[PDB]
Amino acid sequence: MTLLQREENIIRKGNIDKEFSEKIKAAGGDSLEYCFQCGTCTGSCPSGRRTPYRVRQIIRKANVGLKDEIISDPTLWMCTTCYSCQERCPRKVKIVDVVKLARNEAAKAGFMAPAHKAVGSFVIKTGHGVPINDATMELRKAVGLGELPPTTHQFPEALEEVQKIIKATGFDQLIGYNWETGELE
Amino acid sequence: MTLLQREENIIRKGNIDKEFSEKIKAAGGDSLEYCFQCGTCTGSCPSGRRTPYRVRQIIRKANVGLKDEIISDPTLWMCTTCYSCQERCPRKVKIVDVVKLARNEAAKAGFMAPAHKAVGSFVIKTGHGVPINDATMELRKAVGLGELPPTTHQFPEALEEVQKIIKATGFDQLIGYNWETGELE
Amino acid sequence: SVDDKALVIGGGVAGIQAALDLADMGFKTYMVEKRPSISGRMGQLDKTFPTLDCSMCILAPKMVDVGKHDNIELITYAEVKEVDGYIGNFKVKIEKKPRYIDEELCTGCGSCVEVCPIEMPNYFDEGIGMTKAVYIPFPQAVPLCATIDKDYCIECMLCDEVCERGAVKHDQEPEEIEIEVGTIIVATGYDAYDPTEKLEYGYGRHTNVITGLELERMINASGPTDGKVLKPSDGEKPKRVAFIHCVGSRDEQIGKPYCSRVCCMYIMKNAQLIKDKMPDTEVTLYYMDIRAFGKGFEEFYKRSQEKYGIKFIRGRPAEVIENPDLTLTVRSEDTLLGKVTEYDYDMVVLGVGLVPPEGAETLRQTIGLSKSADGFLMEAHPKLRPVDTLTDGVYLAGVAQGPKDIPDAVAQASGAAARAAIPMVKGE
Amino acid sequence: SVDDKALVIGGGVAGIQAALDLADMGFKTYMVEKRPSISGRMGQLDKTFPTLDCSMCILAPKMVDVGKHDNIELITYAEVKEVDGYIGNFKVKIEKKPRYIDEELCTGCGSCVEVCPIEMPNYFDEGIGMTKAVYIPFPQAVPLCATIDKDYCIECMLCDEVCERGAVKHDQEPEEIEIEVGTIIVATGYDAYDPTEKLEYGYGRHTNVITGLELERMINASGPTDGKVLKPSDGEKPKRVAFIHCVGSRDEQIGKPYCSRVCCMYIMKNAQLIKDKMPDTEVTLYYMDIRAFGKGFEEFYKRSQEKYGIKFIRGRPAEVIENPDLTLTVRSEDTLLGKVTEYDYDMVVLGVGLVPPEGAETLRQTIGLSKSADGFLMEAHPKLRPVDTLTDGVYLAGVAQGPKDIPDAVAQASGAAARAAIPMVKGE
Amino acid sequence: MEIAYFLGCIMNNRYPGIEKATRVLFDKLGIELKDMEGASCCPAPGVFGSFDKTTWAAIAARNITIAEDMGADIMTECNGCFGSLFETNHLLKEDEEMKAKINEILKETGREYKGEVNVRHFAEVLYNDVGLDKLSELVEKPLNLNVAVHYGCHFLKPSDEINIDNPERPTILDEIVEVTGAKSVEYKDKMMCCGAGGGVRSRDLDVALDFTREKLTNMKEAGVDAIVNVCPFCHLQFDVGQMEIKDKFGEEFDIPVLHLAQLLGLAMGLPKEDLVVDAHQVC
Amino acid sequence: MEIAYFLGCIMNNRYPGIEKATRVLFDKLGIELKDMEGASCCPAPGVFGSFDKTTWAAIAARNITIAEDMGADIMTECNGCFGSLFETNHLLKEDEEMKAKINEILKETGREYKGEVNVRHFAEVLYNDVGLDKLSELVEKPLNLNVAVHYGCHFLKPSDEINIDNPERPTILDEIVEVTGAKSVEYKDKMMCCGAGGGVRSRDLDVALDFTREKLTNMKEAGVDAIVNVCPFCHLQFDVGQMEIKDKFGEEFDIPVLHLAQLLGLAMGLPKEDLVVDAHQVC
Ligand SMILES: Cc1cc2nc3c(=O)[nH]c(=O)nc-3n(C[C@H](O)[C@H](O)[C@H](O)COP(=O)(O)OP(=O)(O)OC[C@H]3O[C@@H](n4cnc5c(N)ncnc54)[C@H](O)[C@@H]3O)c2cc1C
Ligand SMILES: Cc1cc2nc3c(=O)[nH]c(=O)nc-3n(C[C@H](O)[C@H](O)[C@H](O)COP(=O)(O)OP(=O)(O)OC[C@H]3O[C@@H](n4cnc5c(N)ncnc54)[C@H](O)[C@@H]3O)c2cc1C
Ligand code: SF4
Ligand code: SF4
Ligand code: SF4
Ligand code: SF4
Ligand code: SF4
Ligand code: SF4
Ligand code: SF4
Ligand code: SF4
Ligand code: SF4
Ligand code: SF4
Repeated sequence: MTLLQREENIIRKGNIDKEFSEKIKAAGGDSLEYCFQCGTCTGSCPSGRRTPYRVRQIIRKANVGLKDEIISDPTLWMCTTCYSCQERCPRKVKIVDVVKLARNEAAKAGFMAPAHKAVGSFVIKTGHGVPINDATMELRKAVGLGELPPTTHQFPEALEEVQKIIKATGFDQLIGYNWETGELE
Repeated sequence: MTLLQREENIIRKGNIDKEFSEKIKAAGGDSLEYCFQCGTCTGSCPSGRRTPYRVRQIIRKANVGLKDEIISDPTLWMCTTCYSCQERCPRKVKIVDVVKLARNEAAKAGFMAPAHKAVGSFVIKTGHGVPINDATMELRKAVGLGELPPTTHQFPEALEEVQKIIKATGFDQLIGYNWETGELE
Repeated sequence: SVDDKALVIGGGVAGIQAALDLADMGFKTYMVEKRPSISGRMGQLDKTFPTLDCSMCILAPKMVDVGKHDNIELITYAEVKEVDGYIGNFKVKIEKKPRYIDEELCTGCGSCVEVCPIEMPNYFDEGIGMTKAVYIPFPQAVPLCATIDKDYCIECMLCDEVCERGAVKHDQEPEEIEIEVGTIIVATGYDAYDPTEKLEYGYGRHTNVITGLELERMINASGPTDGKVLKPSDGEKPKRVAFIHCVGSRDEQIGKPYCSRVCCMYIMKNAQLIKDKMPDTEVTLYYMDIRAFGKGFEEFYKRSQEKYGIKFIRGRPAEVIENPDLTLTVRSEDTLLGKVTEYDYDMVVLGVGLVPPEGAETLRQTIGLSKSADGFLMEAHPKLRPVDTLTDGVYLAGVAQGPKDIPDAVAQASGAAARAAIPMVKGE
Repeated sequence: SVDDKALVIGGGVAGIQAALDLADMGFKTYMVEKRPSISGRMGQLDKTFPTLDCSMCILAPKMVDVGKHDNIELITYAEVKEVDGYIGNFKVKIEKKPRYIDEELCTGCGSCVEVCPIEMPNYFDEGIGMTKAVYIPFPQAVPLCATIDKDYCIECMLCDEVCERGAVKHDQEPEEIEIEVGTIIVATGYDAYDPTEKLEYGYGRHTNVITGLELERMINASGPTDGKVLKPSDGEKPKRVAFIHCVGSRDEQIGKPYCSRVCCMYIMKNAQLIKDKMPDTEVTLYYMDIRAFGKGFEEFYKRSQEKYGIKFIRGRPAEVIENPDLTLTVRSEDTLLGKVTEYDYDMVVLGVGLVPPEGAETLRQTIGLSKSADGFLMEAHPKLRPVDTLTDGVYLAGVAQGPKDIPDAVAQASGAAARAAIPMVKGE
Repeated sequence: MEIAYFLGCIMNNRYPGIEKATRVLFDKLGIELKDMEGASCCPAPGVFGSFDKTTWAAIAARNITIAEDMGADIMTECNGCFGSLFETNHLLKEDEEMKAKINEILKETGREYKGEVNVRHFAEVLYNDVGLDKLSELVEKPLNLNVAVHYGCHFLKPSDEINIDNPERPTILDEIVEVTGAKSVEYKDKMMCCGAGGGVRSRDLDVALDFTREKLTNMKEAGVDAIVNVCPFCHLQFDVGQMEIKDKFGEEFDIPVLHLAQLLGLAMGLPKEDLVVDAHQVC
Repeated sequence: MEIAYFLGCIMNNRYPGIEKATRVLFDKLGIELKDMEGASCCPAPGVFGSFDKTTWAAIAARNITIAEDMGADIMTECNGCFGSLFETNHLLKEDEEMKAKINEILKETGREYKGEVNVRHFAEVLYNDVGLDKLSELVEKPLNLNVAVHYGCHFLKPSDEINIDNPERPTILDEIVEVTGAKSVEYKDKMMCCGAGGGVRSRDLDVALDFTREKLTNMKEAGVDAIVNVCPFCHLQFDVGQMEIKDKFGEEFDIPVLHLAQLLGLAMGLPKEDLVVDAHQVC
């Protein structure tokens, strides 16, 4: 197989979105402007040790403005938000905030895993990311707790309020939730 | 598809062959000891612009001793030996010599392309990397030159001398040339 | 027996400080400067790192002090021709070049400049500024006196007829001065590296490639552009500027294996000043190491990023290509992204290093001093005698001893004053 | 009226140079040093970059000169308690701590040291060397006199019985000295950053993690290991050594945003010295920028690679893990390979930075000086008055004004001598 | 003392033993746990924070307004829920424009965030409001257990905002654990993440399980008897992921996973039935 | 004078017009070209140098001994062959151990390398031994042609060893070309490699063709009429690769490729048949 690849091995202005960098900085990632690429973050990163995820390089790309490279990157979703890097960064960059903002842009670009959308749909339907099941219902009953916890599981009005918030923020549209059928699109 | 890869995303002593670095340095690549990774070589490299080949990183790996990573790397064969990097290196590293020594080690490890073996076999059979064909015999005849050039094509004894050199250096065994059959295997 | 007089060679900040320290200590001091005015390179700067304070505002008072000090004999536009003898007993022969202007009569009014019809380059503007065949290098010059360059004068006599002090003397001749001194302080400074030989960067061929010192002159409000950073090609502001570090330094391909030690800082300073003047300008630096080692320097670096949004690319550029529209493409690896980049810019500034000045070898041989491996003057001991030389009675001050910034040079000049005063105080 | 006497506070290379320059200029000079002997940190070093020349070999003659100079009164083991007045009219109150040894009678023979039964740490060995409750910090000490530490003395009187000069005085009391001077030169130096708070690097918990200054003592032939670099855990040579740059510097997580300016060079120097002593040792440096900015420094860096085969990894280590066998794994990205590395080492050396010395605030308030952002003393003007302070008659010299190497400190000390001599020469 | 009690999802819906042990413990301590009626997912920061900051913040603000209406501070037993709610609280308190946006969203529900209550972690409440002495008094049977304490990440980090203990080398959980007679055993990479945060468990199960496998190997070489955590998210990762690791790679560590509340209840002589170990996949 | 004539492979076996033009030109100049009977592949540095240094050096040393027997310097008009032979010569001359090893290998052939002759490039010989004035004299018809000069990498590099001209901005070939009346047109990335060196043409044809396509685009935007080279390897890359590019991507550059010898013959009024343009794939 040839190794020729004329766009993946060079960076020109056509790969750069300056408005993306400005949007990230204005939304709370402004500190990314001033890391000096020491690599402490990558050294601290537990996901970097077992995947191709390189947090230092994500910060670098965000500064350069390589939007398409960042948001389409699967490795972006390898960060557990353990904050170890952010605890150690000598320039006090808010790394985790930058990662989450990049993830928000990626989600807006359609790079959402089906499982994450399933969690979103569970929250829409029941108000819980991890809804209760029958076995836990009976187990709660056994130890004298209520069959249902005093949560959106018990109060339909609370679920209605949560669903109103989700509609108002557009989150249902972000994950392609269909209200009529209660399924994902 | 999982991104998990336990061995490809971390460097430990198990990935390092120090004897390899010593062998490279003793064979004429000793200057690789002192580049300070400025990246001038990569910037000058025409193959680096269109393939994943990164000459600076090859030099770095040679210094670290990542033998298995270097010799098995297909990108190692993307260098045309244009010498532009070597002309510009601020530390006067003999980059092309390092690349060729790494290639010799790779060939010894069995990473030889079939086409390169074909060139070797052409030299073994005829003494020319690009042997003459019928049409060129006709043109040579028509333009007043001899039908055959005064080379190993004309003189069998010269071809036998070349083949003796090839046997003495073991090159026939390097490319798997079988003398009885005249084939590669 | 030790003569209680001193000679200071060079009229930069180092020489100025040494002379003022010696004079304030009571010793009679000669100062020989080859240019028509003292100031050296500091007077050419617009601002100084790391404070961004104006250089002329703080240098000019010292120059005035030198020009009016009772214990200082200032001989500008002159050069040391011979040195004989030893410590306490130096006989020095100086040649005052002819100004063709009477230093005692000239007031520096500038009328002769206004009337002269011949234009010529101003050395103070480093090749990007013009003046007349009769000129005053800059308004704060000390002495504030005119000079006529005979390689450009056509002997029109308009300056002669316009002057009211009768200061123009077309028949002036070079003057020989002989002095006796007990000590000598060499403070001859440096020259900016000329990058023409760096063919891949294209200086002298590409229109919009300039040096850092040229940029200093262009930023300076009293410079030839009235402080505006303008593209040489069209005279408009550059929307995109690249700076390249280590030009002429840390490079064995040109036999310059040393670090020029100030380039990183003045690069960042000029970038900050450009951003201050033109906040919309995009500025990018190609570096290998950021050497922000001085007091406040690391903070200056952080501020370059946090406050001004200056972009830093770790990569020594391979090439600068001029496009048909005269924009410039810098081809360089970003070693931290690990990828080749080809970025476009409207102007490229080469961070040229520091080299010994023109004529350094001649003066070194005249005095009889030794030079270090980097071509600058060698001190007696690199750890404990940084301003002494193995030639007793001769001391070093400022960049003459090697590249360094203003406070380090000033400290060296004060130290050399002390070390020279010691033998003169002893008297033998 | 300006008193023609000077006070120099601190007995390091900067203070020594300032005092000798003032004395050679004829001014009577007091020197006050809190340790029992002068030398400062320079006397602790084994060799000096970039020449690898012996530090003590060149420092000791100057210390002797200070101890025998007619114009210098040396008051060691003493501290400035009060300062009143102004330029030319300073009244200073000094407290000479009790040695419990008579400086005039003690010859420094060392018999009392041999006979003492109580062991205690030697401050000169930076926490890795032992001596007795009665001690001489190092054989080249000036004055060459003993000192008894009463926190460890058990009053056994063996030292009294063994001494022949009758120099032991267990009944000695602190002595109050009052002096009048016209100028003051603060040359109080620095302390090595203590990295205990850098929990991820494990200093003070991991057995085989040491600082650069500790390594200086271990390398030194007169040190507590007879110049052998030995693992603290087992007393054997380390086959693999890592150096970590910028420890305590360039780090906002600990409020140290400045570059300590010397750690890159002394790191490379000690790596070269280790290789020289043990050519088979593997040595690796984790750095961010190599700041080899000085004369010959870039060449020193190249030589570290070409001659000695020292490995350079561009990456600020995330963590140092102690293994069960007490080897150390450094976890760090190699930013130029773009990959995480976990490399094993037998010893790890932290390149600690420079900080103001213990008690700096008290003396600063006693004199009344201002401090810069980095915690060191502030000069009157960062470009043109590097050794002056806004307090007239008080000057700065050496690392007191900020981190810097020996030649720069020596130049500053000479300059401060000049600047202080000027008012004293004027006399008013 | 009174405190609003936030449950989250995993504890109330997968491991009710943790909730029961907590309720009994706080009843023994004289602290009134007041239910947060109508509470929902906090929501989990890993997914919602990664997808849309505004939705995450609005849901968390509604959860906070429940306690504000009740007029009490919030107590959370989950690192994940604590991180979500605490972050939302301090973000809305320190930023007026975002508070206005969130309240504009909340106006449809008839609620309004006021910034009147604090969010507190279960361990912090135990350590500060109760103290180690009172906890030691309530112990009925010292435990002979070698435990590996898993702090998790969002208990203490970001430390600049949370300011509970030193993230690199904390001791608070270790001290609470040793109050029970159990020994907290040091092990390699003790502060490492369990791999479940940031949505990684659902996005790439193999990567998260690799985190867990590394941690379990380090705990096993330290010879511990159980894992102690203060996070039902981490609790689920360890418990279910031990089964997943056993089924995937054939490696079984069989190390029990206990929430800190369950450990305290065991030391305090709680009924075995109240500790719902039937919910745990690891026996 | 007299000089040994090394042919290589590509010139004598694919483009004999280059050889015929060279022979006629040198006959007109009073320089005796002496055949190197029994010569083989130089051998091509890209493959043999990459595979085994010893084999490459031994074969090159045998080629050099062929000329040493005649007591004449070697002249090559191929950048590749010049690089191979010149490098081998200066390696064996400057290293005694390697010379001993190579001669030990050569014992079988009955030859011995002595280090007695020099290796010289065709252009260097023309520029220095003949000079521009004599070449200008031999011109019979000035050419009205816009030419793109392709230096090729191994003519001048490594410059430390070769020391013929400045590799970044050379002029020697341009001056020789303009002696014929043709105009050397500057074009972007003029010094760039053609992509065929180092074995790349045979290993990854697409990459080498991408080099050639970039170069051809830059030449076309400069409006040149032909390419002039001093390397049959470069000649073949440009000629055959224009056809390969047309077949693969449909790009049609249609720029003739001429060796410098052929250009000089054209300016010198040599017969058209002697140029043997029938060998060129590009018309
Ligand atoms: C672009 C640039 C920006 C800089 N910015 C800063 C900055 O912001 N801050 C900072 O601290 N430093 C800065 N520097 C460094 C600073 O310029 C030097 O530290 C300082 O100028 C050295 O002064 P000097 O007196 O030693 O030498 P110079 O300034 O070179 O003065 C030497 C003098 O000697 C004269 N002379 C030379 N040869 C002879 C001779 N043979 N006979 C008589 N006279 C002679 C010269 O004409 C001149 O008047 C910068 C340097 C450059 C190139
Ligand atoms: C590990 C290491 C290696 C180094 N290696 C080199 C090298 O190779 N080359 C080089 O050039 N530089 C080197 N340096 C830098 C060098 O140590 C300093 O530049 C130099 O020591 C500064 O000397 P100083 O006199 O200013 O201060 P110091 O050496 O610190 O001396 C100050 C003196 O003042 C005394 N003092 C302090 N406070 C008081 C007080 N209140 N009253 C009285 N006395 C007081 C101290 O006890 C001491 O005697 C190194 C530094 C370190 C940490
Ligand atoms: S640790 Fe901080 S300064 Fe260093 S590379 Fe990461 S984000 Fe940048
Ligand atoms: S927060 Fe994300 S990038 Fe930072 S150390 Fe944890 S997993 Fe790595
Ligand atoms: S140009 Fe030279 S010094 Fe720079 S990275 Fe390449 S080989 Fe190393
Ligand atoms: S010689 Fe190889 S690595 Fe160097 S510039 Fe040419 S192709 Fe790139
Ligand atoms: S020469 Fe005359 S006109 Fe010119 S500046 Fe001097 S005084 Fe003025
Ligand atoms: S005489 Fe010379 S200097 Fe005077 S005005 Fe004429 S040209 Fe100018
Ligand atoms: S000071 Fe900076 S730019 Fe100048 S030579 Fe040194 S590293 Fe390069
Ligand atoms: S106290 Fe006495 S024994 Fe001890 S060093 Fe002094 S003179 Fe010698
Ligand atoms: S009296 Fe004190 S100093 Fe003297 S020997 Fe006894 S313990 Fe040591
Ligand atoms: S001198 Fe070097 S090691 Fe020290 S703080 Fe500066 S960059 Fe770091």
